[PDB]
Amino acid sequence: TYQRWQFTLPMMSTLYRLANQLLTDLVDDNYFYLFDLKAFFTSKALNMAIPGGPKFEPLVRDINLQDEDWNEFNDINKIIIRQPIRTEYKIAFPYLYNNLPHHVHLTWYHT
Amino acid sequence: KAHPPELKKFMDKKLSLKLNGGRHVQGILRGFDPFMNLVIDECVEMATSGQQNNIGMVVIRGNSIIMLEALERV
Amino acid sequence: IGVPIKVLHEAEGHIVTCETNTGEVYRGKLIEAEDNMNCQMSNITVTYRDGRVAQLEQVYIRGSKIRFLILPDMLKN
Amino acid sequence: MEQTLPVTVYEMDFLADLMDNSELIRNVTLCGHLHHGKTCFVDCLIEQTHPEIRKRYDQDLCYTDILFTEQERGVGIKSTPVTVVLPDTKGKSYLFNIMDTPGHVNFSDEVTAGLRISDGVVLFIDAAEGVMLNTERLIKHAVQERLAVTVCINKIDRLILELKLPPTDAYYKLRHIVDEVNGLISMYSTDENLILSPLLGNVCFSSSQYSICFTLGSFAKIYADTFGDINYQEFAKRLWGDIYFNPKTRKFTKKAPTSSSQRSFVEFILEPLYKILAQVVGDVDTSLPRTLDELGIHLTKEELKLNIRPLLRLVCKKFFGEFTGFVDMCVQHIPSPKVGAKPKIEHTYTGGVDSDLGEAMSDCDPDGPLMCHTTKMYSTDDGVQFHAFGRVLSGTIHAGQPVKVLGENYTLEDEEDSQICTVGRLWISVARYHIEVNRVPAGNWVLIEGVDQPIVKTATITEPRGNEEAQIFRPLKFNTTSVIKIAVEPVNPSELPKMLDGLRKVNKSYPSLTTKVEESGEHVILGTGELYLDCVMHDLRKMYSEIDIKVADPVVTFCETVVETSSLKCFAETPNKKNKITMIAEPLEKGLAEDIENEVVQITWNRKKLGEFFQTKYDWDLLAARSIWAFGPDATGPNILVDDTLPSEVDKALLGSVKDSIVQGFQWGTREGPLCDELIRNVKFKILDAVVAQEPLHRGGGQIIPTARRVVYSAFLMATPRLMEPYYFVEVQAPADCVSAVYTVLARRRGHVTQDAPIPGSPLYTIKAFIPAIDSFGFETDLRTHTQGQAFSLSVFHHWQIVPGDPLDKSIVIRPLEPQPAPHLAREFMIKTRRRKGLSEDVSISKFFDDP
Amino acid sequence: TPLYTDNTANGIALLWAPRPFNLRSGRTRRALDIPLVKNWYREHCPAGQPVKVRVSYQKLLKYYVLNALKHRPPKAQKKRYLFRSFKATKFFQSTKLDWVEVGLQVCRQGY
RNA sequence: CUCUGGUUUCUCUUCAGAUCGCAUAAAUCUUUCGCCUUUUACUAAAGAUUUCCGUGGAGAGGAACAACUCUGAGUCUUAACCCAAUUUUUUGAGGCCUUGCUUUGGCAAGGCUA
Ligand SMILES: Nc1nc2c(ncn2[C@@H]2O[C@H](COP(=O)(O)OP(=O)(O)OP(=O)(O)O)[C@@H](O)[C@H]2O)c(=O)[nH]1
Ligand SMILES: [Mg+2]
Repeated sequence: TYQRWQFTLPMMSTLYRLANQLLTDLVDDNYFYLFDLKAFFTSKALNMAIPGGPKFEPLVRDINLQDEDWNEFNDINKIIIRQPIRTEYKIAFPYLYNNLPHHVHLTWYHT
Repeated sequence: KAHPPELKKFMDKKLSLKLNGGRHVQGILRGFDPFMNLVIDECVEMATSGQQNNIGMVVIRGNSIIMLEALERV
Repeated sequence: IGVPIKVLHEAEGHIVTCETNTGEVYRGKLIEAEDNMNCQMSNITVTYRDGRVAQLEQVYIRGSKIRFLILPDMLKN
Repeated sequence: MEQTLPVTVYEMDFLADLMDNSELIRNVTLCGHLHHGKTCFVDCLIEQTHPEIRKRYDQDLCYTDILFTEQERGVGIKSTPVTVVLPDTKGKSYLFNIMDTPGHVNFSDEVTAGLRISDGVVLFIDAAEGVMLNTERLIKHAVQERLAVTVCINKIDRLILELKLPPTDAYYKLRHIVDEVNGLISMYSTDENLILSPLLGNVCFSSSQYSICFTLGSFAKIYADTFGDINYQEFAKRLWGDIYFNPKTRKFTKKAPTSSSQRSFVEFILEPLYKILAQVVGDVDTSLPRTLDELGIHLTKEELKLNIRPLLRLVCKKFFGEFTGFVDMCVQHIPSPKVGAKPKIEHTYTGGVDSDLGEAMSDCDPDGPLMCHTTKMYSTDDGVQFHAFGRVLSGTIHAGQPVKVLGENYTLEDEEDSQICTVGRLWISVARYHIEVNRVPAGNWVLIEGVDQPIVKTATITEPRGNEEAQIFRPLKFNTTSVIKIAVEPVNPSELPKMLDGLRKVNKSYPSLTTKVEESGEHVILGTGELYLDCVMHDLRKMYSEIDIKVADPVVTFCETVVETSSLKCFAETPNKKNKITMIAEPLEKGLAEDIENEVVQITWNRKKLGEFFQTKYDWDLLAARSIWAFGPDATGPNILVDDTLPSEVDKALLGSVKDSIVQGFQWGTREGPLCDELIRNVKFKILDAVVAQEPLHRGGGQIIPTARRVVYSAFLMATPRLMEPYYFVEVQAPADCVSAVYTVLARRRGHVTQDAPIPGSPLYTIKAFIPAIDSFGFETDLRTHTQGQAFSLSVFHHWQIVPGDPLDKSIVIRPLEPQPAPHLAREFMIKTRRRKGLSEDVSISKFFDDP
Repeated sequence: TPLYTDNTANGIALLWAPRPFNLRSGRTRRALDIPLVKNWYREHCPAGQPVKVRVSYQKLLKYYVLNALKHRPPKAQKKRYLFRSFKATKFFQSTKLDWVEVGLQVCRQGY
């Protein structure tokens, strides 16, 4: 039936060496920080694009920032600007930098 | 096995020793072995009469040791 | 190592009663119990064969010269 | 009780029996750096005592990190208590109350809360990384909180399967880690009786993932079990530390024979471990059956069919057995706590050990007055009602028994911060399930229901109609300062009450969270950092209040100081036009603020010792040194209040009469501050003159306090004012290559690299730097994304520094949405924080002066 | 017992080899079900590449994310086998032929 | 010292929200905005159903060879040689007299011994 197999370690080593040209030689998932399925889900939900990531249609009807009418809260005259809040910061900390984070996924921290 | 009795705590302390035969002596612990044989210094025999007599430094065989009681705080 | 011995070591730190081969009865806290049944105890009440009591701070009894020990019922479970 | 519980090797009846005997208890706190194995160690202990529960093969169960956010993020967020009955190497059983704490430097408040009720600390150190930032800080905190500290060197398998160091070099690495720990302990503790070394039994070696845990004693016990004619105690006494074995004479010597023999440790402990691991992971199909035959391990064919990692776990478990070394360590080197009660009462209790209740509690008997102390508040899954988790230092808690709960503001004079409550139920909280009980004696940790209403952060529970002379335990002293600040608002204002309820609940939950309402009706929250605030917002938005909330961009809290004495001596007069005060301000000397904050001085000191210290250390004349009145906003603040008024000009009795009012005004003024209404740091306020009205109804009360505050404001404003910024201390752990990238990223954000060194025995580097807190936002994600994840960094508040600009300058012009250059950052921050608070547009140095 | 053998470093490397080369037993997948370049297009695009290949990376990521997001668990069936029923019938018979021969046969049959 | 349980292969019945599948299609309906004029979202998102390519588990039937490795169980250290001055198959703790107590019987103390 050719259903299941159980190899020996020398066999596995030789097969790994032969397949070497198809494998990236990565030992950790730190490479995929903000580049994994959860980060992509969060970007799609918030309607934003990671620099190298995909880009979808707005999941929910986007809120126009020109619609809000200058309350005391969003008074631009109190803000202190040091570094622009890039999309990456919001993707990394969805609940602290966004308003109305819906269907947003928490991204695995350091390993 | 071939264990020591845990008596380091009692080393160089004054003790009261109850021996078989209804015999009782008092003295300072100077050492021991795995059989609980003791070296007792400045030993005193407490005769059944009530009278006490100084016998000096002595060996007590662990075999015949019923009980010991410290006369000090350990 | 014997099953009763393990249960004895379990009673270390508890109040126990000990009768010797000569029938003196010592009640107080079990500090240390050795494999051979050698017993270090503290704050003792001793009840002699005539019935009289006394009080001792610190004692150590040889295992061989122990007839038996009474342990808490806290252990039975 | 009688509720349903999972099957256990021990029994709840025996556990209940044990709790009564306070000599077989051990209150332990598992603490250490992030991701250093604490949770998996605790889970393996739970697996040992609970055969049914298990840790998955491919995935690691935690049995802590229960929260949804913890499970998703992978980082412990909240401390978790466990109560187990662990067996000792001798075969005896003890009760362990283990509080497993989180590791991230942002959640040190959880660690402090655990320490308050713990009696011993177990510090988990990774074998590869070694000492790190949080381990240093936790050693400092423990030795300052007066706990007994022991160490578990975890992840020892990284030296074999990742670095594959030779056994001698692995031994050298472990010795170096021990040396670092000893150096830190000696630095932070004057007493030298506390020395860590595996020979004494203060250090254990563990690999939690593969279920390995041993001390020299336990491994010698394994040797003795195999061959029954050795004293494992002596064997362990001789194994570690430069003791070469000699087989011709079968004896151990400090002098190496043959100049090539390995130490006894490398020969007996490390080398066979290397052999076992290598045989399992390299020759599972050729010689592993023979090796297992030699070791005596027998495992089924289905068992040896497993993959390499589960097979390693299984073989190591079969070879070693239970975590008896950990129990040996804890039992031998941690108070009872009948023994450890006395230091606990001495340090925490506000009424002092000498008090009659102090002695009654130091005795720590189940039969006595009730003096429970609650430091944690755990919410039910539904998020409606909180249960108070604490420790019982005396007496016995009974279910349904009415109790008296005292909050932090309670004092023996103002007995209004108390309330009579009725305890509903009691639990002995195992991590994931709570064994309900009906009573708890002194010396145990307890969950309490029905006492949550009158307490916010910390409280003490006693009995009514007894303990009239009862005083509260000191409030928690935290390891850091919460600086990051955010503002919150509901999306639909019709749902404000829900948001307020959620704010109250999160304030209860997070020990060091500070929620407040500003003058302009803005709800502000203070947190330690980005991840802390993100977790807080997630909880506030999903768990407690089910509404949608707008959050302002993060900002920090500044302070106000002076850089030179006041230009002129200023004064004010009460509305009665009597009771004139006259003050001057100046800057303190270097380090005096640090001394005051860190308690090198105490205003409670006798004036003799206070003057002695001030004269001898900071070159103060005794006349002034004996003139101290107050220490800033709190009893320990970085500002001082002295009076130089000679007795020839004023009546010292009258000044003593008005001393309390003047001090209250001074403290309030220092707390608020004129510039932007924020704390005033590092300032000396000297009362140069005071003319006091004679009649008590002419002075005191509402007359002096506002006048004193106004005089303080005037003196501060006259003295050249400046703002003070908070500065984080960053510690990146990056590969040997990415150091330049870290340098670039830091340089981009006003950072300054203090140092960059390698990690001996590891291929990585540690870069230590300083970064302004306001610019720190997004820094860690910037670094990680630029480096492709190979660089990681943790940041913690370090100190206050002066902002580059001059705040009280009106020449500068600020655009609304532009990053200002350095020279007027002070002015920008001042005006914008004034706008945030809702105060006037700016301040004039004559605003609080009476003349204009 | 020797400290190390000739196949110790190989086993230690296999410990960190990517799936499925870290296993020593398992099941048999389908040639369709084995994708060779999913790990290639899940990574950051190599530096200095043309815009067309960059956008190709991004779009492959987009569709991968869409599948992962829209996936639903499979339903419960009764395991009925079309070709088993065919073979049970009398209209069909079993035999072994060269794949190219059968390909020509089916081409003609479709025509 | 013995008794179960085997392995492969073909087919049928039924349960499976477990990544049933470390991979991934199609159709219909609804809402949404697209853009709309008559028909028509490949170049667009959400939700629901259904169908196909593929799995597990359990039960049943067939037909091909191995029959005690392992899983356990019945059956729980069987014996060749040497041994006990602190905890049982070698233990020298052995006796008598007087006094006191006790209704007597019986119990406690001292001495004598070889
Ligand atoms: N190699 C190796 N890794 C381990 C070992 N123990 C734990 N780990 C890994 O270390 C990481 C940290 O796991 P935890 O112990 O659960 O984290 P923690 O100790 O609770 O630390 P916090 O997250 O701050 O609470 C996990 O990814 C584990 O797989 C070990 O013994 N050896
Ligand atoms: Mg944890």
